[PDB]
Amino acid sequence: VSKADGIIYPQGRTYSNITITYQGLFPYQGDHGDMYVYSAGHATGTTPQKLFVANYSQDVKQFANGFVVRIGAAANSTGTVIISPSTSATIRKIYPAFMLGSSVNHTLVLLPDGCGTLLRAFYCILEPRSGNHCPAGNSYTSFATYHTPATDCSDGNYNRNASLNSFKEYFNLRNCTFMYTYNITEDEILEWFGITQTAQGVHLFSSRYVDLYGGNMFQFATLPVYDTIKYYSIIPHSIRSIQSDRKAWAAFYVYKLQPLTFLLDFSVDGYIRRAIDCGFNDLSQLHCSYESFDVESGVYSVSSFEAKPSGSVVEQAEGVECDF
Amino acid sequence: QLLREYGQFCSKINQALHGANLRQDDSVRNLFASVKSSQSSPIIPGFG
Amino acid sequence: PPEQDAQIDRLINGRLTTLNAFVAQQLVRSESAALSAQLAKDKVNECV
Amino acid sequence: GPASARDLICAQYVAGYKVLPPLMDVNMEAAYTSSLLGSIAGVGWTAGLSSFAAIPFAQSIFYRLNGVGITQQVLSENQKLIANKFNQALGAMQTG
Amino acid sequence: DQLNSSYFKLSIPTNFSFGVTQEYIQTTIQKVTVDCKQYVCNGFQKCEQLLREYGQFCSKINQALHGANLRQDDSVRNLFASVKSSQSSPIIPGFGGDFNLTLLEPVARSAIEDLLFDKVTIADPGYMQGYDDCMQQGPASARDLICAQYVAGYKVLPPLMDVNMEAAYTSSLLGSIAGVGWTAGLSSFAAIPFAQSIFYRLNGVGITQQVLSENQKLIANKFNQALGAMQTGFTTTNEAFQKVQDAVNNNAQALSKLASELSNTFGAISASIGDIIQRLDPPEQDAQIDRLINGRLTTLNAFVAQQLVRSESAALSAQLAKDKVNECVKAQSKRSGFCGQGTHIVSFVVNAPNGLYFMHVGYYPSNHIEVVSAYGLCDAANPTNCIAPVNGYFIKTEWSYTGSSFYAPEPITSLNTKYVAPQVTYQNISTNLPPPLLG
Amino acid sequence: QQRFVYDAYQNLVGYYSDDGNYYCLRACVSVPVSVIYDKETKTHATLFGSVACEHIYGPLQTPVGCVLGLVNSSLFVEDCKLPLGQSLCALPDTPGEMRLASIAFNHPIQV
Repeated sequence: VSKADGIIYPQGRTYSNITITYQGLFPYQGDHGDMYVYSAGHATGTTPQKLFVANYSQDVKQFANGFVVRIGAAANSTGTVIISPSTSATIRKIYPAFMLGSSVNHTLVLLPDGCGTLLRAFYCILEPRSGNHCPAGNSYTSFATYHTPATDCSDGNYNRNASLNSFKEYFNLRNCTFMYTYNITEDEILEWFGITQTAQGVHLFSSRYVDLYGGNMFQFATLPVYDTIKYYSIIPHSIRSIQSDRKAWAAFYVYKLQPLTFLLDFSVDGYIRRAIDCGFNDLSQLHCSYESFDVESGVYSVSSFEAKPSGSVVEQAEGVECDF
Repeated sequence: QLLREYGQFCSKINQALHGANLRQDDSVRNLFASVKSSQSSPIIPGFG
Repeated sequence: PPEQDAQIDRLINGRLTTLNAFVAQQLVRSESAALSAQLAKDKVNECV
Repeated sequence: GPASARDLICAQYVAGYKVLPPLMDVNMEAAYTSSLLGSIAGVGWTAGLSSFAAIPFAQSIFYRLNGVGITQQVLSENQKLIANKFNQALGAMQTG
Repeated sequence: DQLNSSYFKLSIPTNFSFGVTQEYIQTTIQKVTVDCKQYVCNGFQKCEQLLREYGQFCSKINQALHGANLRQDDSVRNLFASVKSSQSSPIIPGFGGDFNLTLLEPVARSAIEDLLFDKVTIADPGYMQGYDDCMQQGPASARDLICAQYVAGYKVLPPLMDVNMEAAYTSSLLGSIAGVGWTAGLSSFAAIPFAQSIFYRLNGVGITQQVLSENQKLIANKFNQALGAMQTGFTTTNEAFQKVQDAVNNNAQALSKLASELSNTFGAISASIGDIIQRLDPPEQDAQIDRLINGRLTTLNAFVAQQLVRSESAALSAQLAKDKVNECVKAQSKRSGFCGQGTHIVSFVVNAPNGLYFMHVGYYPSNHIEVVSAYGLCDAANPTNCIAPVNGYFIKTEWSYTGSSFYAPEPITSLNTKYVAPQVTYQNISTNLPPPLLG
Repeated sequence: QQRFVYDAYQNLVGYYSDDGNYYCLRACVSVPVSVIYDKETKTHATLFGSVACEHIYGPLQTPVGCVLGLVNSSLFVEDCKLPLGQSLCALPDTPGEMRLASIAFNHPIQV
């Protein structure tokens, strides 16, 4: 929170050169969160073969208010490839894929495409396919969207629907309400993506569009989804790199969004360089109450810790018995 | 949420109470320093 | 819930008023005690 | 449970308000009063606090009575009587 | 340890030091007047109609604010009249002779007074053209109180006396300090050197005249060192400097509360009445306006009560300041702890933002030693002839007299002794006899 | 992008125009008014606090503030019926307009 990377900025107004406490959905301070890392698929020589990925799709987490994602955190640092321990390559930033479903009907899917050139967001019913290695089909470990670096990521030809076509092969797309494509400039710099659901519409926030260096996220897209989403499942992505071309891929960290009071530091620019989360610790509560990041040395009383009930007791009187 | 619309009233109440308590501590220290004497005879049984 | 929130607001207003009144009462008592402490210091030097 | 009906101390914990302890412990406060008592016997010898004289409390009382105006000869004749009257006043203070 | 004998143990300092005790007294508060109609109604007719149903609350508020200002003016006038002295010596460069009073001497305000004000952080008053300056300059600082006052319509009134007149009162007091302590009564003022007055004050604490003459240079150097410490005295650790800052902060807090309350919703849909008019139909909007009015009226009543309590405290404190100026600044004080810690020698007064700042020079005993002493000495040959030391203790150096505040044995003389009726405690000496007993 | 800029007080201190030229927003500022009145004269002087006389005999500028229709006697008076504060004094010409004066410090006898 002190770093203030991936800190939501209020859409209603901006604050310049002032410090105030703001109530908004925010990640918990010192929260590791959920870490999902994309890996290269199994390949022999120059030919890509079976996809290799963890069962991110099988894992299901509640969407709740929303979640914020850290992108390219380890990018530009040499690391062992997840698939090959012996092979070591510089980590390359990759874009995360999210599947959100109101029921487990219409399913909101955010899919990175064209090797991160564009991001595609659509609300569509998903039909499982009877073919082998597909969700309806038997003997399938998992369903994973895939792309080929040799053809899809060629500088000459970039396929906008290459991930979408692979997604269509795993899941049929039926009665999609809308299709939206937003172009994101490829970069190895750290990026933050935040998705929130509001009554007017689902809102998408990207740090790169307004404050890539600061990591502050500003809404760039609006989704007209009027159905509440209670469940989100990460989509595993497997990259069909050749054995020689296998490269480490940056892990993405997902942090849940819950309403929190955050002390915020605003520069002349008004971007949030520093922030404090009151909930994590009593010292943070003291900073929030004073509304000052730095306070003079003193002994200060703060809100008392409150005991939380671990059980519920109900007593009611029942009388009389039927007689045989 | 209702308190937030009015303001950070709860935070102000805690700070004000702490300030009065610190003021009382300063008063106690000053009063005791005044009562203390630089040189005093040791108290003994049958004093006076 | 909407009707209940209005009842809760009345409870909050009374409790916040009580806390503000308590803070004001403590501040008045602390000011009186500090003035009385100065009188006690004067009495110790003048008579004791 | 509550020590007394409507016990304020137990009520404080349930409400969450806390009464802070005093800045100085009772033993330190007792030491301050004890040092003051020793100073009283010899503090009033001469003007100024720079010099302290260790003198009997009885001698100091006779000098104070000389200041009010009782003659030294009367003080010497009534020294036992003055002590008895002072002791009677302190006994009344105990039942005060 | 008390001795079970006619002789009594005495602890007396063989060394002396000078220290300055700094005290701040708040004689006045910033006088604040609030325009109730601009503060609550914000130029809205509906607010005025609702206020009228309650009563002329805004009219009552203005009268109370005027009363507080008049009370402050009366208190300031009385305090300054008390500090003023009927006869004073003109201040000259090198005032105080060997003792250095250059910091006390006026530059205008004295250098010590200017430092006290400069170290404290005070928002610029801008009394001549602050409202116009705020618009062109913009807020001087984020949440600037001065700019906020003009937007709200409340104004902070200027002090009854200008800085130059207040400096003149302190300068006259400094001149009167050197010669005021010659004899009892204020009817006659004697023009004497400050150094001569200090030596007489030291004789009063009981130091012997012969010691003062021998240590005249040493006494001046120690006093100068104490004043140098006073120059570096203003620090976060110093309580008096913090009290001056706190008084400025308390006035600032009152202004901040008024500005903060206006932005409070008070249970209304919007803090701004104009936003409510656009957001809701007029009958529903009027109910929201009433919620804002009730909170704003309560804040103004609380602010008037707060100003009245602060004004009452300032007036009582100003009376205390007047007593301190007469007791310590205009005379040496026998009372202990009323002025400086230890034995008070002299006091000086400089102006402070919300009151008067008092610096008291005090005498501090050090290196105490224990010597055998006797209450009185009587001739062995003549029981009736006896002496008792005046502002001193008889000590066995056969017998010598020492000053109460400073150990320095000197031959016993008739001048330092008073004849007294014989007592059993008094020693009987035949081998050696001081001149008052050689009769 | 936010367009509306707010301070810690939450007042609207700044707005971004459609043209893209940012304009600082300051709420219209009221001009403070006070009344200096003498019952015996039955006449009053309009006092403006901290206000330049340009925004307001013509008005007389004083350190306390602009005073409308005020004449400066410039005569030192030890005691003032209606002091304006600072070194200023308003003394009625007795009805003649109250006269701005200088409060006079009483100098002590100099020895």
